[PDB]
Amino acid sequence: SKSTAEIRQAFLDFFHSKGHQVVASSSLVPHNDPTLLFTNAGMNQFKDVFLGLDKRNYSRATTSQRCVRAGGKHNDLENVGYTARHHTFFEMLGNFSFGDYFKLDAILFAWLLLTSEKWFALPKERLWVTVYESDDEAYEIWEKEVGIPRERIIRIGDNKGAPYASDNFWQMGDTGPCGPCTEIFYDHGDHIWGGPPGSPEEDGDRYIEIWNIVFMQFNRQADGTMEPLPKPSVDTAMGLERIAAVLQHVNSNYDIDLFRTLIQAVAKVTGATDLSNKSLRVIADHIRSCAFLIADGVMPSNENRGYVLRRIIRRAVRHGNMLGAKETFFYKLVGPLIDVMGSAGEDLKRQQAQVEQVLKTEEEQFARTLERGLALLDEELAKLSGDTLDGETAFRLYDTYGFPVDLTADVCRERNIKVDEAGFEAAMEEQRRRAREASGF
Ligand SMILES: C[C@H](N)C(=O)NS(=O)(=O)OC[C@H]1O[C@@H](n2cnc3c(N)ncnc32)[C@H](O)[C@@H]1O
Repeated sequence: SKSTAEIRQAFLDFFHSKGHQVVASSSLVPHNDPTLLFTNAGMNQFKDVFLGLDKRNYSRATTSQRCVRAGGKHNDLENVGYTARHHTFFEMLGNFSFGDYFKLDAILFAWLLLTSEKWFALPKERLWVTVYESDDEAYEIWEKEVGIPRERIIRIGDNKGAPYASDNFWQMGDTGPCGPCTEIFYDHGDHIWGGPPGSPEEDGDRYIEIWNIVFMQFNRQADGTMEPLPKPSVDTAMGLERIAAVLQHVNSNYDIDLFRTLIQAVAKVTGATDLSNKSLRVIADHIRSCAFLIADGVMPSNENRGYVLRRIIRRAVRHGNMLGAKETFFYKLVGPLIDVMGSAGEDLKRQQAQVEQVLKTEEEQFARTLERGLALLDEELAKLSGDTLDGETAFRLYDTYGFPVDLTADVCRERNIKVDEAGFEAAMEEQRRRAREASGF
């Protein structure tokens, strides 16, 4: 089968042959978008093009964009290790139309690449599509132009409990370009639990969302109002790891060539032997987000972007502790990561030494309190009455041991214990009041 690198290149070659300008991945950190924590989509760097504020010499483009979804509008951190399809760091294979082609040709391009004998040649019968309920045009295209049997065309409304809150209406964030979308799903088979989109078991890993095609129509405002974009446009993204799983005839993203090699490296540095352990997958994912974030300029801190990075690093180190790592290990994964990322890791390779030192320093710093904090958490859980850890304890782990509350919740989750978030926040607010009282005016 094709490697992840070959699949990335094949996608770009396809759209290039269809007249799309190949544009390099942007950084994970925007310089000119205050509404954006980390790059969470291929379209981010073209946001102003969609808004009609920026013009390019090309009207159609294709990228393989590195994305991190660990905060803001799109945050999958808590899904990592619990599904076979969610990462913090991942690549979007995208094509874009800036007032060029629209609905029909976007769908045809995607179907052709996916199903043509000349290209990816996926079995058509295992492909399902969803459309926004009101998008009669998209429904007709799949049914009559493409020829998907009606039983595999699913209409999805505002299933998230609010106007425009839908799996088939994509939004960059609370503000920004948005519009109705159509998604392509692949059925991995009855050996995997799950039902098709729209069904009660849709959240299973059986029917995987591979490719989302957005018909950009509006610019959302802070108040929630939709203002029409100057030109209806197209924003698409196929998950590289997810299509790689399909093409390499495996079911989990973590079973693709990239992750198989990376997980082996994690086992090597932690001393783990059970290659099926959940923590190995978590660490493999976390090194990708952490290493690339540092390469793109993020430094660990206790505020904003730096704190999200610190939280992910420390959670990764914690998982290494559960696997029984005897020494500093996380920074040792930068090399192996560069080795599996191909051309998509060039920015990381350029700064390998710097990234390694940052991760080494951060792990050593956290090691000063990690085992001691875990010992306290064990002590408190052993005598805990009920299914919820008190907020005072979560706060003490935060204040004394530097345990972010989500790191503490992560450990407790593994033992079917919840954390009193309201209690933690109350404790944090009490401390802020003490600081204000002591500092004065
Ligand atoms: C196209 C639109 N701008 C967009 O971002 N759509 S999307 O949110 O659905 O993401 C595009 C694709 O990336 C993949 N993807 C999204 N989140 C992911 C995650 N947390 N981990 C791995 N892949 C993800 C899925 O294949 C998804 O269809």
